[PDB]
Amino acid sequence: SELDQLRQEAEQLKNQIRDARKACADATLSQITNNIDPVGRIQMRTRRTLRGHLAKIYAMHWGTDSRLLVSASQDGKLIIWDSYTTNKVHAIPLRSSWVMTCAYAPSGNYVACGGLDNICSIYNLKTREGNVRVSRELAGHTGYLSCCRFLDDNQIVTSSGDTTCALWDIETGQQTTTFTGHTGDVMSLSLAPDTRLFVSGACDASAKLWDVREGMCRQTFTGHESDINAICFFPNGNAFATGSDDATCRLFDLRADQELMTYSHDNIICGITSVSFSKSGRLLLAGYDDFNCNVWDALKADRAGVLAGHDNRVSCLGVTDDGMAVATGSWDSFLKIWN
Amino acid sequence: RTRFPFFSDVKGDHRLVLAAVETTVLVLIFAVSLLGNVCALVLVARRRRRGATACLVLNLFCADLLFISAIPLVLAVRWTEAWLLGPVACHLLFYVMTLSGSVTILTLAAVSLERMVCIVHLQRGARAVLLALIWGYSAVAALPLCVFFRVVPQREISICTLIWPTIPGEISWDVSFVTLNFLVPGLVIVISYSKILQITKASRKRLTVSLAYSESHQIRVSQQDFRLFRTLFLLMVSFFIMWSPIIITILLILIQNFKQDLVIWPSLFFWVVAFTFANSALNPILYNMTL
Amino acid sequence: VQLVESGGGLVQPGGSRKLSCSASGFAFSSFGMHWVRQAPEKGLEWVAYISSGSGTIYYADTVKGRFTISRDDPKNTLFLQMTSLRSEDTAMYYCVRSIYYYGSSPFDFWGQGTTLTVSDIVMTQATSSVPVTPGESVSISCRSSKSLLHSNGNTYLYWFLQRPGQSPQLLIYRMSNLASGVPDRFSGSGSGTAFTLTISRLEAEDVGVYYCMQHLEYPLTFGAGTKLE
Amino acid sequence: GCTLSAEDKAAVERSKMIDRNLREDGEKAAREVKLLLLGAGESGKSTIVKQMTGIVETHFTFKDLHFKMFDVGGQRSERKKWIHCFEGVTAIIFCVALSDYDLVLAEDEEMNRMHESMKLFDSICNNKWFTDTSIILFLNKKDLFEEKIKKSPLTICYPEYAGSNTYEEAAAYIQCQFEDLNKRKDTKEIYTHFTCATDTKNVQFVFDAVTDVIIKNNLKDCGLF
Amino acid sequence: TASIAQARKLVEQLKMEANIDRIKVSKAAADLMAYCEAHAKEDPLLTPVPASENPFR
Ligand SMILES: CCCCCCCCC[C@H](O)CCCCCCCC(=O)O
Repeated sequence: SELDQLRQEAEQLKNQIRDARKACADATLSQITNNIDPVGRIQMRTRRTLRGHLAKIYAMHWGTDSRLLVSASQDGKLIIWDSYTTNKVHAIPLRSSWVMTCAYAPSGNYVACGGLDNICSIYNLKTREGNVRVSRELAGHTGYLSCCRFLDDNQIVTSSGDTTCALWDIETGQQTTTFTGHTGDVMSLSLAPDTRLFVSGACDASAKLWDVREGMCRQTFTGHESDINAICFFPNGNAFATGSDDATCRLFDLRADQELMTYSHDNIICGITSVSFSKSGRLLLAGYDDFNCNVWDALKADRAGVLAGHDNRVSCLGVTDDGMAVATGSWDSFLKIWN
Repeated sequence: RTRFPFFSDVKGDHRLVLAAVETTVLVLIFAVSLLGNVCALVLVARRRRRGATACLVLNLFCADLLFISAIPLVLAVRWTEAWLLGPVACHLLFYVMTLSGSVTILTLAAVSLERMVCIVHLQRGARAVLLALIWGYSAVAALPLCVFFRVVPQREISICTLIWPTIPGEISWDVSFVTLNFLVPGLVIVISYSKILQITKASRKRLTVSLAYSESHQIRVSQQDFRLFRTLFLLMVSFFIMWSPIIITILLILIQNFKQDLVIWPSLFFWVVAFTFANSALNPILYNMTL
Repeated sequence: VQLVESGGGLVQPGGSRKLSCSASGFAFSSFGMHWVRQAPEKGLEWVAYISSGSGTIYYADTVKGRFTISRDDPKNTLFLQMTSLRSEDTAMYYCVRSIYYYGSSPFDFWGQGTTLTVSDIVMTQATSSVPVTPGESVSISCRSSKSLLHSNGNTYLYWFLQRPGQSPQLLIYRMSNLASGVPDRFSGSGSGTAFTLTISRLEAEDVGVYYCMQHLEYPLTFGAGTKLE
Repeated sequence: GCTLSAEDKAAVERSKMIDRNLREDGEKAAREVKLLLLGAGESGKSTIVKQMTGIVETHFTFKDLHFKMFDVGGQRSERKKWIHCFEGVTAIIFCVALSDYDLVLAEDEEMNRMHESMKLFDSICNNKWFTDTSIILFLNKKDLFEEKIKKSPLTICYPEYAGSNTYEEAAAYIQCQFEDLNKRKDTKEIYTHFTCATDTKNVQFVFDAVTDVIIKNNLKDCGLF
Repeated sequence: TASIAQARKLVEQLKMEANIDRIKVSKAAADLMAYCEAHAKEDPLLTPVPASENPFR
């Protein structure tokens, strides 16, 4: 009887949450921003093509100088790219060819990679010996490590496939904080510009906003109907961008605690692999399993552009911190710097 | 003294209806070969995402284009009894035809050798130095076919015949041209496809001993070993049935030197060549099967 | 990181001599290597250069065709074969490490020295010696033949510092950056053909001779050397 | 090539040397055979890897052919999210147990765990990534099945079975039941094998089946098939 | 055994999620619109700026 009473209390509390969310809604985003000028047509050309990978490309990350790149591929290679001149600054052989994420440190001193061995390895780019060597391997996850992101300094947050996220301490090597509350595999992370709050999206069709200092979840957003593969912040750090396997993007919000926009098309049945914004937060670029990328117009619903230079699944996206380029990686082992 | 004409008909048997049938045959061959070969070229170019022998085949698809682009000259000549064309065309028409023929044969042999070596020395689990070399042998070997053509009136009709200052090499060149552009290529193709078949049947007999096949699965493989042997046989005998005829007529033209007879009929040579131009339309089929 | 070099000594003119440098402490196979000699007249001037892939070799347009430079990666040893030694080829030789990618330090580590005795854009310093005062800042000037600012934005001017009885040490590369282990008191500026180096608090270890260098194009040319005492 | 500074020339040379190293290492890795090894609980994967924390790669060599066996048994997560990693392996080595027609799952005492194994086989050979990868089905523990079938009829697992309960034909029936789950009989082939706990021909069988797979892939890409 | 503890933890998490203040959606929409209007001139992808400042041309 107590278990059923507690379940009924949880159900009525969820109903109260739904009523509160419905009460704080006046008019959707499609109504207030109806009279703004359209973006029109956005055309991009492939300025550079970065060749050298010999397998499917699963991750990439831009440097904070908006010129250096890192990319991870299944052939056991982590390659640092010079976007301007196509030169290869570094080529790092991973101890594990099963890599599904990579991050580049904001200070540029470090890179990270993770995958199917449940361990996040960190490499020191600027050493006195001239080579790149492993500085620390972080172990402690039981499910596959699906995303990693460096914080401001000497700290990394990793989301894995065992429904738990972890904030580590690279100086020591143990989980400073553990975030729990997901009932499915966590596939994507995103960090606020102020780097105090972060967001994890999971296969439970849910996205949770955690607190790094406290270590406890603040808000939970639902509404999707399948697994979640991509997540991103708005440039002001007060909105979402969730990409799911049911061919829909959604724009949540942290203060209103309610979904705002749905970016969908009847001609699209494939899932979404990566999602990112532009510098101003007006263009939302989303990768697809339809072998191309779509440039949606936020604050509206109509499409704005198509980036169809690839002949396989687009697995990763990225917009420079400056905002002058959009790199794109796919399973045909080519990066393309659009502009 | 009695020079043998090449492309010239007295037309004393029929009132130009033979000309009509030659023209319709040649025009249909040219149209079908052009369309088929260009379509095969574009589709094979389209799937250049991987490798697998996608380079040497384009060479063949281009050589057939050279054949079918050299066809309209003889198409026009068959209407004009004599070689009314400029006495520089004969220096160039037969040279380009022989060049295209020798490169088509050589690229067939090279494709076969590439396939055999790929299968034998397992690929997963040299070309532009070869394309240049086969295009290089043909130009130097077919060279005596562009300088020894002298247009001479035979009667008064110009015949664009072939003669040899070196009567000694009339036998030595043809013997070397036939042996190293039809004998070497043929043996290479035969041994390569025989080795492929041997490997396929040696692999299969090693599993059936190990009981890797049940019933109703041993009757799908025999439906696929027969289908392979029926594809490696259509390739090995189309080479010897389309390029054999042109080679044969060269030998009889040479042996006409000592025969001093009429072994070659007036229109025999044109028909053999018309048959060979069909081979430029057959190649975008056999070497593009199962697409 | 340590480069130990040998092969010097008294040699009669017209002979031959091999200078050998052994590297121990870094991946020598990925570093281009230079050779810089300094006569007792306190003048640094570049000699040769070999790249990382054992290609793209350069020589100064004074001794070209007489010296050869080679590297051995399995043994991690750099050889310089010297033939027809003239009377003007007596100097102390240093082996210099170098690495080139986006944002590296191409003259970070120098050798130890080898005394050998026998029996084009120009870089000009302002003065030869400057009086010092620890209370005030110290400014050193340098000028070049033409502008060192390339079209890609880099201004290939370097700054060195040779203490007495020691090897030169990199301080500033590309006239606006700072090396590893160098205190942040040093700063560099300039524009076009004229550059300057500023030191805030001169100390006991800040005395010595300061040298300019350009890496815009070969041959690399040093300055006269300002002597802070 | 002419408006590059000296440092930019050296940077481009470094990039080219890195490209050469990548090409060499990538030619080294296309000569190794990768085999994704699957199974179910207590199938017999341990004895298979013996007689011949995430993924556990294994390396071995047989007659100048290098193999890599990517066991993923210990990783409990959604297969839908990392099974496309292995899209591109030469063959799949699927191990099941013949003596599993009388045992039951610990979580639920029904479906005799063999219909559970068949569920995984159906889910793996009908995937949208493995439409062109062969399978090497190992039917493990054939010696214990001989005594188990002499006491208990096989109809316990199969209501529709109709035949005498001897080993030589019950094994054929179970082989046929596993092979009938294939929906693309032309693109991919299943190389079934009856192995014991003390059998020494399993690695040789893997070698023969994988040379066959490679030959068929070559004939397929050359156009002859 | 531990299931009731998990249910209690879930109820506590929902209770703490039920004590969060919320602003009306019009305010959030206005803030996003103002932010997008404030950075419309410094977005290279949004406005196709001339190749004078482009570093990839
Ligand atoms: C298969 C062989 C190479 C391809 C042949 C292409 C078909 C048409 C071109 C023929 O080469 C006829 C041209 C004149 C006769 C030359 C030989 C005359 C002699 O010396 O007896």
